Amino acid sequence: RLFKITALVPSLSRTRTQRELQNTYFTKLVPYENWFREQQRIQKAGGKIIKVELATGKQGTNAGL
Amino acid sequence: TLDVFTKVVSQADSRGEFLSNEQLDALANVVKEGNKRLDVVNRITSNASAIVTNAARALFEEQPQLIAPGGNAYTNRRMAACLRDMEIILRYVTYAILAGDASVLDDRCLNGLRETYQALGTPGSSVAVGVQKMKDAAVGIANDPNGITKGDCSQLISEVASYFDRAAAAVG
Amino acid sequence: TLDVFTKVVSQADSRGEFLSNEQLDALANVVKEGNKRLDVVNRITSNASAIVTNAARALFEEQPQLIAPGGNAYTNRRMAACLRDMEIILRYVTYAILAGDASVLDDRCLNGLRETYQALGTPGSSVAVGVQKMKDAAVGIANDPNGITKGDCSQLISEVASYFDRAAAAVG
Amino acid sequence: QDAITAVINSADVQGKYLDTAALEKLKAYFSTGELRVRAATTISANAAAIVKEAVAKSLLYSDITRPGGNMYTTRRYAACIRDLDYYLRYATYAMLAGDPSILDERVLNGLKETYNSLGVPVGATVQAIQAIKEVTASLVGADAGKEMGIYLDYISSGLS
Amino acid sequence: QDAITAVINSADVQGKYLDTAALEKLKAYFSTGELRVRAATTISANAAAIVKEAVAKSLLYSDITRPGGNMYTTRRYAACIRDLDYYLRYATYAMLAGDPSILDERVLNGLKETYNSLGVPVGATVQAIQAIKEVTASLVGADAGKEMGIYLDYISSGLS
Amino acid sequence: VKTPITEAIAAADTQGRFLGNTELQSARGRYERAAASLEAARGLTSNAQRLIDGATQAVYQKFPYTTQTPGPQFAADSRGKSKCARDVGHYLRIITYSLVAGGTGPLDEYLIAGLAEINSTFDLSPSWYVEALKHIKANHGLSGQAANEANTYIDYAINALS
Amino acid sequence: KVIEFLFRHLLGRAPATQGEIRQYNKLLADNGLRAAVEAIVDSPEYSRY
Amino acid sequence: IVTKSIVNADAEARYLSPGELDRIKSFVAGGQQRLRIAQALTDNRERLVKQAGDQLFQKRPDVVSPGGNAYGQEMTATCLRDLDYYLRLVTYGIVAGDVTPIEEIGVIGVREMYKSLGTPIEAVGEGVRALKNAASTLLSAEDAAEAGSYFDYVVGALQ
Amino acid sequence: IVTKSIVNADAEARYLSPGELDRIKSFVAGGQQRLRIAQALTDNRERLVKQAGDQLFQKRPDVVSPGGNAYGQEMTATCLRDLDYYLRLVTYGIVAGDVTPIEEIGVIGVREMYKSLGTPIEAVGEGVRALKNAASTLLSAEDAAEAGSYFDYVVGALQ
Amino acid sequence: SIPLLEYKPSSQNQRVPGYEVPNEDTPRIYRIEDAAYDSELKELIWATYRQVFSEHVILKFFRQGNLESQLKNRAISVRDFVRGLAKSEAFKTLVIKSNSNYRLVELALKRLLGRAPYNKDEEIAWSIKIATNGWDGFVDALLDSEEYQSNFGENIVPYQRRRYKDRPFNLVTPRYGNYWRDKLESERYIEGDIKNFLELAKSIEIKTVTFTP
Ligand SMILES: *[C@H](C)[C@H]1/C(=C/c2[nH]c(/C=C3N=C(/C=C4\NC(=O)C(CC)=C4C)C(C)=C\3CCC(=O)O)c(CCC(=O)O)c2C)NC(=O)[C@@H]1C
Ligand SMILES: CCC1=C(C)/C(=C/C2=NC(=C\c3[nH]c(/C=C4\NC(=O)[C@H](C)[C@H]4CC)c(C)c3CCC(=O)O)/C(CCC(=O)O)=C2C)NC1=O
Ligand SMILES: CCC1=C(C)/C(=C/C2=NC(=C\c3[nH]c(/C=C4\NC(=O)[C@H](C)[C@H]4CC)c(C)c3CCC(=O)O)/C(CCC(=O)O)=C2C)NC1=O
Ligand SMILES: CCC1=C(C)/C(=C/C2=NC(=C\c3[nH]c(/C=C4\NC(=O)[C@H](C)[C@H]4CC)c(C)c3CCC(=O)O)/C(CCC(=O)O)=C2C)NC1=O
Ligand SMILES: CCC1=C(C)/C(=C/C2=NC(=C\c3[nH]c(/C=C4\NC(=O)[C@H](C)[C@H]4CC)c(C)c3CCC(=O)O)/C(CCC(=O)O)=C2C)NC1=O
Ligand SMILES: CCC1=C(C)/C(=C/C2=NC(=C\c3[nH]c(/C=C4\NC(=O)[C@H](C)[C@H]4CC)c(C)c3CCC(=O)O)/C(CCC(=O)O)=C2C)NC1=O
Ligand SMILES: CCC1=C(C)/C(=C/C2=NC(=C\c3[nH]c(/C=C4\NC(=O)[C@H](C)[C@H]4CC)c(C)c3CCC(=O)O)/C(CCC(=O)O)=C2C)NC1=O
Ligand SMILES: CCC1=C(C)/C(=C/C2=NC(=C\c3[nH]c(/C=C4\NC(=O)[C@H](C)[C@H]4CC)c(C)c3CCC(=O)O)/C(CCC(=O)O)=C2C)NC1=O
Ligand SMILES: CCC1=C(C)/C(=C/C2=NC(=C\c3[nH]c(/C=C4\NC(=O)[C@H](C)[C@H]4CC)c(C)c3CCC(=O)O)/C(CCC(=O)O)=C2C)NC1=O
Repeated sequence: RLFKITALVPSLSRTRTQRELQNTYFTKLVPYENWFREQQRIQKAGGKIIKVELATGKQGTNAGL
Repeated sequence: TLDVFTKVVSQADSRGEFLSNEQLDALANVVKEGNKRLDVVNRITSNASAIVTNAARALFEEQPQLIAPGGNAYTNRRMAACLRDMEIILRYVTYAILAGDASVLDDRCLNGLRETYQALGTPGSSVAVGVQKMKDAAVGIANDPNGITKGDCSQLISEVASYFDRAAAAVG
Repeated sequence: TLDVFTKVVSQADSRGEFLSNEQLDALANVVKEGNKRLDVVNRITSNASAIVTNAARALFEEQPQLIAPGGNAYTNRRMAACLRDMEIILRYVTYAILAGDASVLDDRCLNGLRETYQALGTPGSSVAVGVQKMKDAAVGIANDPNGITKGDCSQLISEVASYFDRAAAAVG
Repeated sequence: QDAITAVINSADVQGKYLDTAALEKLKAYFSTGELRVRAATTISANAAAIVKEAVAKSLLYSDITRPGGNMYTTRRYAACIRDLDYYLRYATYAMLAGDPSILDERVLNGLKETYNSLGVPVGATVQAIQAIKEVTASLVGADAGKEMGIYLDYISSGLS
Repeated sequence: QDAITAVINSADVQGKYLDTAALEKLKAYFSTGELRVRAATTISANAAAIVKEAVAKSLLYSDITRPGGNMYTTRRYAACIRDLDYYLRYATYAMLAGDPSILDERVLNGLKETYNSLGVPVGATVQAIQAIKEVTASLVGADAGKEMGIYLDYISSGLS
Repeated sequence: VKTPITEAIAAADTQGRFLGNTELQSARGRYERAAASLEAARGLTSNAQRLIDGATQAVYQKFPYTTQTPGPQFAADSRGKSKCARDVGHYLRIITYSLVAGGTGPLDEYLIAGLAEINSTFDLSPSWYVEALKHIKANHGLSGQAANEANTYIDYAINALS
Repeated sequence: KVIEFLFRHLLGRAPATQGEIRQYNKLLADNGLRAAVEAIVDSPEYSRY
Repeated sequence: IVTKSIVNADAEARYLSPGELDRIKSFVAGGQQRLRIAQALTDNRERLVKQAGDQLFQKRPDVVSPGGNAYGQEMTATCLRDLDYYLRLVTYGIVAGDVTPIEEIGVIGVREMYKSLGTPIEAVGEGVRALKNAASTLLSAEDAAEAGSYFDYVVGALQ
Repeated sequence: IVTKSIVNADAEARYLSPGELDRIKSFVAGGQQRLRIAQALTDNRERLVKQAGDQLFQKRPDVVSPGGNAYGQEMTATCLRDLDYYLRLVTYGIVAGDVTPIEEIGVIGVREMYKSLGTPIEAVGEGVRALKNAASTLLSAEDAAEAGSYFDYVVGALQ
Repeated sequence: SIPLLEYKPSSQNQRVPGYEVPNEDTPRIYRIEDAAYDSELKELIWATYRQVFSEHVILKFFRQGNLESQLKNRAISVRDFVRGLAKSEAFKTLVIKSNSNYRLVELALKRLLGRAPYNKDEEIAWSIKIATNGWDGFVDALLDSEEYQSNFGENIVPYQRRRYKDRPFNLVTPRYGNYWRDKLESERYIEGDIKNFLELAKSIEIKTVTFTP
C-alpha cells in the first residue's frame, strides 16, 4: 500500500542558487496508486532510483490490500 | 478399482461439496439400466472359451508366420502364453463392463502391455488384430436376441466397443 | 552409525598412525561436555509429542491448502502420515545429538527424503518449513533454565540448530 | 482488513467459496460485533479521560517528565498525549474490525524506526499502553475489556 | 542516448574529433536506420495485436491466471497488459536509437526491486517477453526482427 | 475403496477366475438397494444447512465447558467455532458419499482410518462427535426403508469412534 | 469553478488556457477530485515552477 | 460496511459516528439473512450459471457465432466460467455488505481487460443481467430485491 | 509540422532549432509530392471507400449480420460515410505532415464514442486497414509507404 | 502350470557370502521361540508391521485383532502369520488399487523376501503367475519358495539381508507408484478453469446468423 522510495534526480536545466538538497536527494513514502506515475516522473527527469521497499503492504494479497 | 458411482464420488470429493441433484438423477438412470448390464456381462463369460479359440484361429490364419518356426508364438509353450492370455484381456474387459468404468482396465491390463513387449519381442501389430477380432464377435454375441426379452442397449453396447478399442489402441 | 569418537577413529585408521595427543585433548573435552549432552537430548524427548502437535498447527494454519480438499495432507490417513512422520525427523535428530555426529541422520532420514517425494507428490518445501518450525521451538525448549543448574551450552546448542538445518536444506 | 475480508481472502487463496466453516466464523463475528459496537460507543465517550488517567497513573512525577527527560518540553508532552490518544483510537479500530492487521499496517510500520531515531524510550511507552489497557478494562467491562487489551498488547508487543 | 551520441561521447572522452572510424560507424547507422524506420511503422501498426498474441501464447490458461495466481485479479491483468505494452514500446525506442542504454536507464533502473517487492514472478515475464520477441520476429521480418529481439532479450536479461 | 460391486471383483481376482453367478448376485443386491438409498442421500443434501447448525448447537448444550475453557482444541474463540462447522460439515459429506456408494468404502478410506490415531494427539474427545451424530440420527427426518439405510452409516461411524 | 479553485490553491495561477480546463474535465469525470489533484502534482510545471 | 465506515472516519480526524454505529448494528442484524441468501446461491451455482448463459445466447447469438469470441466448446466453457466468477463475486458482496470485494476483485480494471481480450463488454453485462433474473426467480421476493441490487451494481459497473 | 515545432520550442524558452528548421525545409521540399498524393486520393474517393468497406464485410460479416450494428441500407451507408470521414482525415494528415489534424478531429475521443454507439472498434480498425491496402495498391510504391504510414497511425490509434 | 519366464540374475549383496560378523547397523532379526513373555511378543508383533506395511501405515484400524492373538497363542507360525498381512484386504486396498502389476512384483520382493529385485526381466517373470493365480496365489508362491524358506527359515520376521551401503527399502520405495500419482494431479480439481465449463457449454444452444455485403 505504501512504498518506501529513495531516489536522486539531477538538474539538467540551469543551475539553481537555492540549496535544493531535498530535490536532488530524497526518501519519501508514496502510496501504491500514485507510485506508478511518480516513478514515471523520476523516469522522465533522468534520475536514478536507488532503493524501493514495500513499507506497509504484503505481497500476494487479493483482498483488503 | 473405481465404479461409475465412485467416479462421481471422487469427483465430488475433490470439490468438497455434496453431489448435485442432476448428478444423482443420472445415477438413478444407471439403476434402471443396471439389469441390462448384467444381461451383457453374463453373456460374455458363458461364451468366454468359445470366443478365445475362435479369435485365435482367425488370427493365426491371417498372420501365418506366427506359428511357423521362428515366429514369436511358434513353440507350444509360448503358444499357450498367447492363447490363454487372450482371456486376460477378456478378464479385465468384463470387469470394466460390470464396473461401468475403465479404471480397473487401465491399471492392470493396460498400464504395462505396451511396456512389456519391447523386452519380450512380441509384435505390437499382432495384438491390435487379435483384440480387435474379439470385439466384433463379443458385440455380436451380446447383440442377438434368442430367448431373452427385447430391449434397446445400443447406448450400452457402444461402451463395450469402446472398451476393446481402449484396450487395442493402447498397445499397437 | 558413527560417533564423535569413531569419527576420529575411522579418520585415524585411514592415515594408519597412532592417535595424536591433541585429538585425545579434544576428546577429553567431549567427556567434560558429556553431561550437558545428556540433559539437552533428554529434554527433547520429554517434550516430543508436545512439539509435534504445536509445530503441526503452525504449519497447517500458514499453509491452509494442505488440509483443504485436494491437498496432499487432506485425508486422515495422509494426515497421520505428515503428523506422525514429524516424529521421525525428531527420532533421527535426537539420535544425532546424542551421537554428536550427523552420520546416523544422513543414511536413514536424509538419504532418500528428497528422493521419495517426486513419486509421492508431497511438497518438499512444505516439509522443510515444518522442520524449520521445529527448530526454533526445540532450541527454545532446551534454552530456558527452570530447576536446572546454570551453565553455558551455546557452543553445543548451535550443533542442534545445525542438525535441523542439515535436515531442512537436504529436502527443500 | 476486517475479519470478514480476512475470511474471504483465506477462502480466495484456497480458490473455493464460503461454506460452513467460514460461515460459522462469520456468525461468531456477528455475535461479538454487537458488544463491539457498545464498547466503541463507551470508549469514544471518554477517550480524553482515559488518556488523562493513564498518564496520571504511569508517566507523571517521574524522571522523564522532569528536566532532563523525554517528556519535559511542552511540545513533547503534547506529542505524548497525541501518541497515547492514537494508540487508543487505533485499538478501537482494530477492535471493531476484529483484526489487527490494519493496526499493524497503520502504526507498527514505521513507529519502531521513528522512536529509534528520536530517542523516545520504548519501555515507558509500553507502561503507558498497559495503563491504557487497565483503564479501558476497568471502564468498559470484562470481555470487551480483554478484546481491547488484545490489540493494545499487540501494539505494545510491536513496539518492543 | 543514441548510437550517434554514443559515438560522440566516446570521441569526447578521447578528446579528439570525428575522423574516419567514427564516420564509418555513422554511415553504418544511417544504412540500418532506413529499415529501422520501416520496422517502427510496422510495429506501431498492431502493437495491441502483438501483446494479445503474446499473452494468448504464453500467459493464458495457466496457474497464474487462475485463482491463486499473480494475474488473477482484473487490475492485475490490466497491469500485465500495460507492462507488456511498455516492453514493446521501449524496445521500439531502443531499436530506433540503436542503443540500449536509454532502455536500461528507463525501465531496468527499478523494475527489479519493484517486481521483488510486489511478488511478481520473473520467469513468467521472461516467457512473455520471449513470446513478444517471436511475434514481432514473425510480423516484421528477419533482420529487423532480430534487431528488435536484441533489445527485448536485453530487457529479459535485465529482469533476470 | 470398498463397494459390493468391487467386493465381488476383488474376490474373483485372487482366485483368478471369471465372474460367475456367485459374484454376479452381489451386483443386483447393490442395485435395487440404491433406489432406497439415493433418496436417502437426497434427504441429507437438501437439509445440509439444518443439520450442521443443529449438531453444532447440540454439542455446546451437551458439553457447556467446551465454549468456556481456553484452548485451541476447544471452541472458546471464533476460529474454534469456525472449525466446528467445518468438522461436522465434513462428516455429512462422507455419510452422503457412503450412502451413494452403497458401502462403507468412503467411511473407511476418508474418515475412520487413523481417526483414533489423531484424537489422541490433538486431545479431541470422540464423545464430542458421538453426541453430534446422535443429533443427526434423531433429526434427519427420513422415513421408510430408505431412512433405515441412512441410519446404519451413522451408527457405523459411532462404533468406529468407540 | 472547482478546477480554478484547485489550480489556485495548489499553484496560484489558476487558469492559463481553455485547453487545460478541457483536459482536466476528463480527469475530474473519470474518478473524482483526487485523480485531478494527483494529475496536478504529476505535472512537470509543478516541479519547475 | 465496517471497512468503508472506518476509512470514511479515517479521512476525517474523528471517531465513528452514532449514525455509522447504527449502520453497523443494522448490518449485523441483517447478516444472518444475508448468510441464508449466500447459502441458497452457493447451492444453486450450476443451474443458475447455465440458465443465465443460455439466456445470454438466446438474447445475443453474436458471441457463439463463428465470427464471435465464444465460438467452440472451450471458449464457451470459459464464458460460463466468467459468469461463475461474477456470481461468486456477487455472493461475496451480498455477504460483506460493501461492494469493495466486487470492485477490487472484478470491476476496477475490467474494461481495458475485455478490450484487450476482444470480448464485448455488453454481452458480459447481459449475462450478468440474466444471472440477476435467474437468482431473482429462485429467491424470496424482497430477498431477491437484495440480491438483484448487488447484481445491478455489477451490471451497471461493467457497462 | 510547423505547429508542432513551434509548440515544442514554446515549451522551452528558446527559439526554433537548426535541426527543426532543416525539418521544415525538408517538409517544404516534399510538400509538392504530398499534394500529388492528396490529388490522387481526392480523385479516387468513391472506389477506394467502396472497395475498403466491401473488404471489411468480407473479413468481418458480424457487422452486416442482423445482430450487428451495420444491418440495413441506412446503417451501411453510415458505415461507408465513416470510412469516407477517415479517408478525408488521412488526406489532411498527408498534407499537413502532422497527425494533429487526424488526432483532434477524429482520434482523441473515439473509443468512448464508439462504446456509446454500440459499434465495435476493431471493425472500424479493420476497415481503415482495408483503406490502407487499397490506397497502397493505387499509388506509387514508396509514395504508398508514405500514405500507408499515416493510415497506420489511424489504425493503431483506433484500437 | 506353465514354468516361469527364465530370468538372468544380477550381482547383489545377498546373493553371495559376505564376511561381516555381526555388525551393529544390521537388523535385530526376531524369532518367536525366544519370547516366553507378555513383553517380548509386543515388540516382535510390532516389527513385522514395520516390515510389511511400513511405519506410516501401521495405524490401529488397519491392524488385525485375530492375527495378533494367534502369535501369542503360538498356533500359527510367523511365516504363516505374514500370509495374513499380505492377503489382508485392508492391505489390499492400500497397495493393489494404487500399484501396477510389475510394481506389485517389486514391492513383494522388496518387503517379504527382503531383497532387491535382480533385474527388470524377473518382475516380468513373476507377473504372469500373479494375474492367473491372483494376488494371494503369487504371495503363496513367494512364501513357499525354496529361497524364502531356507534363508529366513521358518520363524524369523522379514528383513533386508545385506545392506553394507544400501538404502532402507521402506524409505527407498513408496507405498504407491509414480503412475498413480499422475492420476491424482489429473483429478486435482483445478479452480477457475475452462475445462469444467466444457460439459456445460455444449448443453447451451447457440444460433448464429451471418450477413454478407
Ligand atoms: C498374443 C496376441 C501375442 C503374444 C502373447 C505372449 N505373451 C507372452 C509372454 C508374457 N505376456 C505377459 C502379459 C501380461 N502380464 C500381465 O501381468 C498382464 C495383465 C494382467 C498381461 C497382459 C507377460 C508378463 C509375459 C512374460 C512371461 C509370462 O507369461 O509370465 C508369451 C510367451 C512368450 C515367451 O514365453 O517368451 C506369448 C506367446 N505373443 C505372441 O506371439 C502374440 C502376438
Ligand atoms: C547548500 C548545501 C548544498 C550543497 C553543497 C549541494 C551540492 C550538490 N552538488 C551537486 C552536483 C555537482 N557537484 C559538483 C562539484 C564538484 N566537482 C568537482 O570536481 C569538485 C571536487 C566539486 C566542485 C568544487 C559537480 C561537478 C556536480 C554535477 C555532476 C553531474 O554532472 O552530475 C548536486 C546534484 C544536483 C546539482 O546541483 O546538479 C547537489 C545537490 N546541495 C546542497 O543543498
Ligand atoms: C444377476 C442375475 C440377473 C440377470 C442376468 C437378470 C437379467 C434380466 N434382464 C432383464 C431385462 C432385459 N435385459 C435386456 C437385455 C438386452 N436385450 C437386447 O436386445 C440386448 C442385446 C441386451 C443388452 C445388450 C433387455 C432388453 C431387457 C428388457 C427388460 C428390462 O429393461 O429390464 C430382466 C428383467 C426382469 C426379468 O427378465 O424377469 C432380467 C431379470 N436379472 C437378474 O436378476
Ligand atoms: C526413516 C526415514 C523415512 C521417511 C521420512 C519416510 C517417508 C514416507 N512418507 C510416505 C508417505 C506420506 N508422507 C506424508 C507426509 C506429508 N505429506 C503431507 O501432506 C505433508 C505435507 C507431509 C508431512 C509434513 C503423508 C501424509 C503420506 C501418506 C501419503 C500417501 O499415503 O499417499 C511414504 C510412502 C508411504 C509410506 O510407507 O507410509 C514414505 C516412504 N520413509 C522413510 O523411510
Ligand atoms: C541419560 C539420563 C541423564 C540425564 C538427562 C542427566 C543429566 C544431567 N545433567 C547434569 C548436569 C548439568 N546439565 C547441564 C545442562 C545445561 N545447563 C544450561 O544452562 C544449558 C542450557 C544446558 C546445556 C545446553 C548443566 C549446566 C549441568 C551442571 C552439572 C554438570 O556439569 O553436569 C547432571 C549432573 C548430575 C545430576 O544432575 O544429578 C545430570 C544428572 N544425567 C543422566 O544420567
Ligand atoms: C515504463 C517502465 C515501467 C514498468 C514496466 C513499470 C511496472 C510496474 N508494474 C507494477 C505492478 C504489476 N506488475 C504485474 C506484472 C506481471 N504479473 C505477472 O504475473 C507477470 C509475470 C507480469 C505481467 C507480464 C502485476 C500483476 C502487477 C500488480 C500487482 C499488485 O496487485 O500489486 C507496478 C506497481 C504499480 C502498478 O502499476 O500497479 C509498476 C510501477 N513501471 C514503469 O514505470
Ligand atoms: C475430511 C475429513 C476430516 C475431518 C472432519 C478432520 C478434522 C480435524 N479437525 C482438527 C482440529 C480441530 N477440530 C475442531 C473442531 C471442534 N473442536 C471443537 O471445539 C468443537 C467441539 C468441534 C467442532 C464441532 C477444532 C476447533 C480444531 C482445532 C483444534 C486445535 O487446533 O487444537 C484436526 C487436527 C488439526 C487440523 O488439521 O486442522 C483434524 C485432522 N480432518 C479430516 O481430514
Ligand atoms: C473474477 C474476475 C475475473 C474475470 C471476469 C476473468 C475473465 C477472463 N476471461 C477470459 C477469457 C474469455 N472470456 C470470454 C467471455 C465471454 N464471452 C462473451 O462473448 C461474453 C461477453 C463473455 C461471457 C461473460 C471468452 C469467450 C474468453 C476466451 C477468449 C480467449 O480465449 O481468447 C480469461 C483468459 C482465460 C482464462 O484465464 O480463463 C480471463 C482471465 N478472470 C477473472 O479473474
Ligand atoms: C470525422 C470523425 C467522425 C467519425 C468517425 C464519426 C462517426 C459516426 N458514426 C455514426 C454512426 C454509425 N457508425 C457505424 C460504423 C460502423 N459500422 C461498423 O460495424 C464498423 C466497425 C463501422 C464502420 C467503420 C454504424 C453502423 C452507425 C449507425 C449506428 C446508429 O445509427 O445507431 C454517427 C452517428 C450518425 C451520424 O451522425 O452519421 C457518427 C457521428 N463522426 C465523425 O464526425
